[PDB]
Amino acid sequence: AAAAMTATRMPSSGSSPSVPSSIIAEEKLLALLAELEALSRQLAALTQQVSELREQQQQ
Amino acid sequence: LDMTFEVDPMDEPTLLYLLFEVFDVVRVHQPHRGVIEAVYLRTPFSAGN
Repeated sequence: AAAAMTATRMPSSGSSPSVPSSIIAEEKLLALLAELEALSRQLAALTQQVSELREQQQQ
Repeated sequence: LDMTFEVDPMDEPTLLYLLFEVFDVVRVHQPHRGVIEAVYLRTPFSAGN
């Protein structure tokens, strides 16, 4: 009634960026698709000359 | 006129100061050397009759 009455008396907000580091970029990209063919070409050339041992030993 | 006020209780004796705003005007007439006749009207709340 008196004394104190003179003054006065959720779910999901879904953030995303959190506490990780900063990020950067560059545009000098992508030789790498050539080596996948270099590697599998030269791999064949190994077997090709293993065959050239065998095809001369068989003579 | 009836009026009521609600106030924070003060724990000591205090006073409501209430001003009823009215005109409180005087007109001063000086008809002869050394004579001052001043006429007062406060309205409403006039003092007289």
